[PDB]
Amino acid sequence: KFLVIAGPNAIESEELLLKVGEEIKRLSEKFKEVEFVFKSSFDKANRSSIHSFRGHGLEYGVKALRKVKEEFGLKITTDIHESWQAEPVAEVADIIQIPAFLCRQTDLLLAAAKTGRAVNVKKGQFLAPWDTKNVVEKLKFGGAKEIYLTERGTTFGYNNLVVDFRSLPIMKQWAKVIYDATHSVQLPGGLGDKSGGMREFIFPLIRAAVAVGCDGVFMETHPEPEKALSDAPTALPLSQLEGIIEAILEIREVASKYYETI
Amino acid sequence: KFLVIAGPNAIESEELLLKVGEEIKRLSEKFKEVEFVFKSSFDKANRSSIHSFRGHGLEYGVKALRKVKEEFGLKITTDIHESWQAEPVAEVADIIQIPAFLCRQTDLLLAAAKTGRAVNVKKGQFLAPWDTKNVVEKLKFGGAKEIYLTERGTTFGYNNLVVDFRSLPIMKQWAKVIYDATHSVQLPGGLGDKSGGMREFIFPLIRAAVAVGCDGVFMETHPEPEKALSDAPTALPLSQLEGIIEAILEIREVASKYYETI
Amino acid sequence: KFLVIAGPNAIESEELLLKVGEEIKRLSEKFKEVEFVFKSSFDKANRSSIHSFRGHGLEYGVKALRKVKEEFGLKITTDIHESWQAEPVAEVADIIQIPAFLCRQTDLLLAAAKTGRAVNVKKGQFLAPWDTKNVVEKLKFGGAKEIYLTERGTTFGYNNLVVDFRSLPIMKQWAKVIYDATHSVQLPGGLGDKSGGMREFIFPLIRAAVAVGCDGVFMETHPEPEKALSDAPTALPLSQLEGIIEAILEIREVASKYYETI
Amino acid sequence: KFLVIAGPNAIESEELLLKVGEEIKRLSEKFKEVEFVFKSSFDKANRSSIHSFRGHGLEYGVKALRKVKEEFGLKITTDIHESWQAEPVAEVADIIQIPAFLCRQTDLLLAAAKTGRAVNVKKGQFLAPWDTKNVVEKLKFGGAKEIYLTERGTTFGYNNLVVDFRSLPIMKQWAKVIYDATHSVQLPGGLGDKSGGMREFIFPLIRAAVAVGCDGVFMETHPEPEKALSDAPTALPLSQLEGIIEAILEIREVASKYYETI
Ligand SMILES: O=C(O)[C@@](O)(C[C@@H](O)[C@@H](O)[C@H](O)[C@H](O)COP(=O)(O)O)OP(=O)(O)O
Ligand SMILES: O=P(O)(O)OC[C@@H](O)[C@@H](O)[C@H](O)CO
Ligand SMILES: O=P(O)(O)OC[C@@H](O)[C@@H](O)[C@H](O)CO
Ligand SMILES: O=P(O)(O)OC[C@@H](O)[C@@H](O)[C@H](O)CO
Repeated sequence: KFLVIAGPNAIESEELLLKVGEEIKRLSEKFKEVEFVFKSSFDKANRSSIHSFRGHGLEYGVKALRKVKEEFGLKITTDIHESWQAEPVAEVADIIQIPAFLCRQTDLLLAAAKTGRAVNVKKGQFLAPWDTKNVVEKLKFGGAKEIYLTERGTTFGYNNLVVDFRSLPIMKQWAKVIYDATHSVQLPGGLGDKSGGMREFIFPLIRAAVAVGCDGVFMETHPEPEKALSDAPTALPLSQLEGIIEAILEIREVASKYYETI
Repeated sequence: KFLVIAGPNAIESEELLLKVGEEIKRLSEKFKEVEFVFKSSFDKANRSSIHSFRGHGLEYGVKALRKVKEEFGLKITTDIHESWQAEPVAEVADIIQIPAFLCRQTDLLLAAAKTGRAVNVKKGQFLAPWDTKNVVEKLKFGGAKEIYLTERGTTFGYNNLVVDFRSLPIMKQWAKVIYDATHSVQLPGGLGDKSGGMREFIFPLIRAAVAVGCDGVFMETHPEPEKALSDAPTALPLSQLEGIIEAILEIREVASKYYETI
Repeated sequence: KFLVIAGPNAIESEELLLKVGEEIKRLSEKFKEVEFVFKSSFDKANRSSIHSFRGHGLEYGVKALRKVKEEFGLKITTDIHESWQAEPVAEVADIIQIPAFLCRQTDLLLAAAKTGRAVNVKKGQFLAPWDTKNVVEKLKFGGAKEIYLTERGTTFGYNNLVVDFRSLPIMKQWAKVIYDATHSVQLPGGLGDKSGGMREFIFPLIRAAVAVGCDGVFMETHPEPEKALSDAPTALPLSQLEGIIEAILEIREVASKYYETI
Repeated sequence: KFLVIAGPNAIESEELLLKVGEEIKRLSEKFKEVEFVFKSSFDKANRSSIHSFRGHGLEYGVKALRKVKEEFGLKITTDIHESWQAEPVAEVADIIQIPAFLCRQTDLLLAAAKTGRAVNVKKGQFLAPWDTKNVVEKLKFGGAKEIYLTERGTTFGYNNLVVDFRSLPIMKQWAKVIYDATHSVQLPGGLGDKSGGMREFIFPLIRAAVAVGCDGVFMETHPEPEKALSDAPTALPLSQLEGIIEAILEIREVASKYYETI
């Protein structure tokens, strides 16, 4: 079944996680043919500015995520930034996410693989799609069995990203492919001491992704997007999720017959 | 009414245009909800090598096209390279095509617009999406009424092009958008003396194109791509043209329920 | 000896040409080691906006250029846009310049080559260094003996150019290399319907160019750049030309010892 | 006092370090106007392949570097990859280097600044020159007093980097600037499961850098480049360093007066 990874970008509070988890649960009940994974970062370790919001700590985060998992029965995913975080995070995370800037850090990859959990690596903005085969090679060597590669855009000049959709079938040769719909339209460090984003392109590019063919979509959401303490320019209003999920499934159903084999 | 512009890249010979034109004709009969337009250049005025096939002259070109037109009742389109070719080409071409490298040449556009025919400007590999606004403004000034903007990729490093699908909804603000499925996967000077390409990506990107939303697609075809006198690595096998058309109509029927409003 | 092509971007008035032509003449006598050449276009054939200055016609153009050539004795150079402007323009211009966007237009090259003059091709923003080889091959085929290739930046994302200095030592393998100091720092379409730029980086990159090794510098100047009718943001005040020219000679003096031998 | 940071890329053995160190020591004696810093990584933590050489461990590396410092009295610099490494490395390192892919990891920058040692951040291949201001701001927040920013190229298409020399003047506004002559000509993932490089452009671009104006140069060397355990296609022959350093000082002497005031 198609994978939908969604949640608020950062764990601003567990009240937030619960409110968003409530909607994700409703969506999981409505879309039985979709595997929903709740995502939220316990820490924003790569913010452009030392003044920006980071989070409330790994432990608080794991606790908030566990609360969502137990209250709504949803699978969880969160990212790690240094090797020691793999083990404590694997306690609650079904899927351990590896940040794009850190996609080549061997030890971080081996540490995630060692937990036995699934691993999803965001493709670096500096990495060519063919260069991802080696990334999968490290994770396999380390013992990983469920492996994902996420498309989140490529460096195109300064403060801008372009999505080379050719990367979807190329990467599918070595792993399941996830399309990060929110960060692919993000304009890196575009707002001075923060990054920007163009929400108007989120939906059309998602349509493109499922038309080309991928195994899932990653999309951040928030009850009040403009108020998000991280990635404000990109979060999708909670109410828009249902409509976009519906479109995804409908487009996939008519295009899947044309997806290239192997 | 979806627009499909197809045909052999260059006017290699009468037999070529006729063999393709009849296949195009047959398709125009089966897919009545589509508006077909026959394409073919009478001269490749910008090859890499001085030893590469260019054409059999403008006279032999306008003549060969008139044959396909009067024999199959198909609309016609071909590209002009210098101001003077505007009037003489317009005698057969319903749509005058402006080369990618020339999208900024004021007079060429001005001349094509005066002929009263439809103008289709290919976006330059060096042009940003929002910069097409000035291109449309010129053509209107010159009296053009039916204006098209064609997406054919953007310079991404050396000998490579990427398709920034954000350009479709951006250029649609001031003109109808066509997606060039063949040149968008072309590798500029990829072979030193001649350009290269990756046919394996033509179809997947066409699918993204229509899922995103465009008014039509541009496809170059040939009975045996391998033997094409130019763009051989990008030409689509004439026998695959039907399956592709049917695929996009199916995808378009479903995706159109979601195209944003401009 | 070292080549320095300077002058107003556009022939705004022979008054301007002569005024600048005055200062150039002066520097031409002070730097007997340098080979000066007056440059100016009679028509900006590729402006972004239909409402932007273009010039006063090829007639008034070739006219003013002669007035400067006969009164100051300086060589002249100007750019052609269509094949029919070669023969006529080749009357006053010592070196025929081929615009960047038109660097692959075969007939335009062959046209400038037949006139017997020297041809200076602006390297396309979409062209790789090694691909200029064929550009020269066309000129040699057309009868050109004195061929130049001018580095003027490469497409780096949208509305931005980057100078890949590796190009100097690569293109030098088959033609004399000139570095365009003014347009290498321009921002294409940076002002909406007008191009922008930042003159703050012109001198620094000039030093880089001579340090790396090139045969000449191309830099447009103007009495009051702020009032220029074209490429205003990239015009060097007239009073700074002397200093920059002195700097170039000193750096070339010390660095030439290391230029890689071809 | 121009900074020349040089040494073998990785600590292949304590023996290789003393061999290169003996030479760095010789150069520090011949060029007393230059400040030399010996560099070598105790771990290549971001190799493309799980099969490539990484190193002999932090303990062994710190011991190897301390032997060089003690025996030759040279300053030492090496890079770190996780926060816990800062302190032990600070025991020997005069300058703590931050890898390019990790230039935005807040905790690693803070760990390095907290040691009280100088910090040199390699500018990420995805970072715009102006984005480095926040980098410096994080370092000052962490307590760093001596800060460096190193230019090592920018992502240009796939498997290729380009040096935007406009970054030198830009970054100089916030910190001292170093030009990495070795990695700026590196070709990311170019060799499949390894990276390639164009050594032929190393010297040319170093000349450019000093011509433009920087505070120092970074150059990796090796007695037998072909046999280096990492970045082999970019290591300079140990015997060629002297000639290059001499050229640097010569070009810097003349160019220095033209350096614009920040
Ligand atoms: O030497 C030249 O005149 C010129 O640099 C051409 C240049 O003058 C024009 O391209 C000019 O920069 C352009 O027309 C400005 O466009 P606006 O966006 O309307 O400002 O030669 P190129 O072919 O390298 O661009
Ligand atoms: O501090 P800024 O520039 O907004 O950086 C945003 C990133 O932290 C953010 O995109 C993160 O990578 C994803 O959640
Ligand atoms: O000479 P090559 O590099 O093959 O390209 C020739 C061009 O005329 C051709 O690509 C044209 O632009 C498209 O049909
Ligand atoms: O050959 P590969 O494994 O790609 O290594 C690339 C290097 O740039 C990387 O290991 C590191 O930056 C070395 O200095």
